[PDB]
Amino acid sequence: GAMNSSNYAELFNNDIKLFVDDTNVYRVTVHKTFEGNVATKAINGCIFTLNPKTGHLFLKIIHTSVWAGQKRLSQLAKWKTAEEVSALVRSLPKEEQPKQIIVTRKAMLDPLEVHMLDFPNIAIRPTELRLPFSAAMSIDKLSDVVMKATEPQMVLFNIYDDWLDRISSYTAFSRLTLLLRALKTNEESAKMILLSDPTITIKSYHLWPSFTDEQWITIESQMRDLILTEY
Amino acid sequence: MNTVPFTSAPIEVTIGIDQYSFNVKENQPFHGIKDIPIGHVHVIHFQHADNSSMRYGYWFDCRMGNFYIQYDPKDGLYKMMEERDGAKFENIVHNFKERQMMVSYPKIDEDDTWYNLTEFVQMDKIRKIVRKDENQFSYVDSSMTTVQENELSDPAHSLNYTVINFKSREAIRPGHEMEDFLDKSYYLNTVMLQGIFKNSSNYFGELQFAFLNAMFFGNYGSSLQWHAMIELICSSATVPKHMLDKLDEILYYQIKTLPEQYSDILLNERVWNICLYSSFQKNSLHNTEKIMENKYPELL
Ligand SMILES: CNC(=O)CNc1ccccc1C(=O)NC
Repeated sequence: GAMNSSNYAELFNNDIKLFVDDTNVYRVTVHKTFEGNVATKAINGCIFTLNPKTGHLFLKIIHTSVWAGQKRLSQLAKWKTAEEVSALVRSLPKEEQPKQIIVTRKAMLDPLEVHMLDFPNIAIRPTELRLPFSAAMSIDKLSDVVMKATEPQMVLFNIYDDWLDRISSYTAFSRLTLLLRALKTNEESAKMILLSDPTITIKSYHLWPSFTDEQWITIESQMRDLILTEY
Repeated sequence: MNTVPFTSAPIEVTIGIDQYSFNVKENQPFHGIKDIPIGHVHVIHFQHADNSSMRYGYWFDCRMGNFYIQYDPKDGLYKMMEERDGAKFENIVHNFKERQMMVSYPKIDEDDTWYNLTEFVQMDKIRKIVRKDENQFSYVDSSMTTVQENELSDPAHSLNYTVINFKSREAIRPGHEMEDFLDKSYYLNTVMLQGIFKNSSNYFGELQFAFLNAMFFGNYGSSLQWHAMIELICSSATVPKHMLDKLDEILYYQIKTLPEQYSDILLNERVWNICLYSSFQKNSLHNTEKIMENKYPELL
């Protein structure tokens, strides 16, 4: 059944699971035509598929060519998402395949269920949480690789950097969700907080700055305040 | 015109015969039902006065044998039996008719309701849904579960309706996942019609039998099956024009016959609103939409 506040530590047990967020799969800009009508122009998108225990992110980049000549794109986007997730699972060795896939939007349930009929022992679950994974395109390196892509491409990341060397998965996920909630509520503020101090750098192989333990507590403290102020 | 005699009526019971029904008092001199129209299947159900909750009954076709009812005090119900001695049967019936102890199947001449509800229903197909091969007639009650219900527990007492499941490998061709789920025409026309049912008459016959079971016995699994078979057609973009026109007629007479106050526990809001207003066939069921809007506008 649904994942919610109450069954939250289940994310960090030893059953392999993946979150799937489809928010950023189909992305458009809306503009005026010469005749004064409105049209859309698609831009590259991505499926955000995340192991919350390990931090492994399977970022399938959705190139705008996949929409060429297609109708009802918002509906197609959900089925394309489910096709790509199913292909990902099939590409993994059996012992690496997830036992559960949690979709962040309920409209992904039927598309994913139908695509995973071959995998009856993989539970497809919704969630009651309002998770902030849409803000993943506010992470500069992720946005950069999506916009530069010239063809369909899968890019692998660890969205926790090296945090698991020092903190537990539960704490890592809480930090991630806090950073993303902040970036979603006020991206400019949030980003100022993270890069204010020029002496703290982002390693080439990382997404976030190399904060010490103490600096992370400071960072996490203004971000929780940026969120309170906006609300 | 055929007859189903009753040995006796030892317990107070409401007896139905197709869409008709009458009350019989405890030990009333009732000895059965005459003038039953030949050419159609029929159903004779029972509702004990002391047990309102349960209805049990028998599907039969008088062309297939001489049938009678006899109460069994051990099992506590009216049982259908076959009389193999044709002369013993003619004699029993004639005696009961002579003493005028039988009700007459009360068909108005203008009235085509029963034909319209049973147009495609055949005894031989009923007997494959209700498996009890030593009898020519078939027992059904309010509590019998369907094979698909059991999958989700006695197999001998099950309703073996054709399993329909929209999120199943049978329904969804590899590589046409989205196409087959949003347009079920390949599941309807190839898997079910060409493959399983063979023709639309058999499909419609099972659909009609499910409704009748659903209305007459208040059988929940049968109601699920009726709606599933409607939804499969309405969710198909490509349906033969003759099937759509016949479906509209079929459903029209089912909705017409449904008791107005037994409708809220039987009609599935989602299926009907989808079928009449969202589906590919939203514009193809004119008679059914008009009677639904005038008789159950609340549901919609
Ligand atoms: C089809 N819905 C129904 O309520 C059919 N109706 C009965 C079915 C079984 C036993 C009793 C009844 C009845 O007299 N009122 C409910």
